[PDB]
Amino acid sequence: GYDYDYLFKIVLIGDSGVGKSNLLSRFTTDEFNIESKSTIGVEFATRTIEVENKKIKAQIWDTAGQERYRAITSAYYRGAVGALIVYDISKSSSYENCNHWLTELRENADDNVAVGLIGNKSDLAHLRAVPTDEAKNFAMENQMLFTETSALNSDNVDKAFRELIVAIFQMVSKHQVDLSGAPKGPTISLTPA
Amino acid sequence: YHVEASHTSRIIVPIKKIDYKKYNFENTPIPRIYPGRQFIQSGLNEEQTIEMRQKF
Repeated sequence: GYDYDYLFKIVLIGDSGVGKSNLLSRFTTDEFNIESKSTIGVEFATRTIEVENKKIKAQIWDTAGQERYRAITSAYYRGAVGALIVYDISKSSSYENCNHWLTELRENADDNVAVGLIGNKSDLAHLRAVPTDEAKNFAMENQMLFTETSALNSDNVDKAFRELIVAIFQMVSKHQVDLSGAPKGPTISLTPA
Repeated sequence: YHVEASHTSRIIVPIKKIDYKKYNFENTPIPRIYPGRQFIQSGLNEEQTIEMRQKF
């Protein structure tokens, strides 16, 4: 089972009630210890994908601090080489907190970390409260990848996550070389007396 | 009406009343003079948007 060459830590962070719990169900595997969201601060998910003929394991930490997890949520960004900021385009309050989350990441998370942006529940165009233009403009300033995801518009988050993994692997990978007519016969002693 | 410089002159122009029976301003959304733009809700309940629509 332990065949994956690299283990990347990713944090799925966003405002409470945004819908992260439904979001990761698409690009994650739903088995093992489910729930445990409030037990410590996090719920865990795993994904395996091959990049440049090298297996990569990605572990997703969807932390969420309600009122108790002040220092613990901070400690949970100890070595996250990736992050997946999420907001809902229904209420501008979730979008307004994106800068605060990004500040927490870039202050506490791993140095020079690659971070993306996700707009959930885009199918609900009835109550759209944030435009894509402003989202892209805010993404440009902090060199973040950006997309919008929905249940009906599925399979885009999978491509975005794979693209984020590829971006990480092309930046935290040290180049290696593929290291894989010997003599045969009866030898004769030649050491001096 | 001869209006000299820097002197306001009140003009009276009568109007026939508009009758709601044959205009239906209650349900007639304000035109978007540059359509083909992303839709964003300004945010207004029925009681306020109907008022603003009638005024416009």
